[PDB]
Amino acid sequence: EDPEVLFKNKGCVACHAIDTKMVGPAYKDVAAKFAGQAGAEAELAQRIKNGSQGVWGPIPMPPNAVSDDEAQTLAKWVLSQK
Ligand code: HEM
Repeated sequence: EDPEVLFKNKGCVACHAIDTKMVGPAYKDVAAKFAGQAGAEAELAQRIKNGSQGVWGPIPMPPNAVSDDEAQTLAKWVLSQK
């Protein structure tokens, strides 16, 4: 599926933007941190699906209603925002 349509449909848009921080980090900042680190895509994909806490602040990203292939698509698109 298309990452931009997922970004809207799966509700990511409620907590994230690409250039500014809302509830969670901006995607440009995430892409900048995970730069070109080996294995980042798989690691972000897991956090998108199962939830995250502590990396960008004290408040959690709740687990998302995405499938594994959807999470990978989204992770890859977030990383391309750098
Ligand atoms: C929609 C499915 C969605 C995506 C995609 C997404 C991605 C995402 C990334 C890539 C991170 C960074 C994870 C890390 O660096 O390893 C991240 C972080 C947070 N998110 Fe998110 N996110 C999506 C959806 C949502 C929703 C709906 C919310 C708001 C309820 C939310 C919130 C957060 C928060 C907060 C973080 C920071 C977690 C941290 O460790 O500090 N996200 N998200």
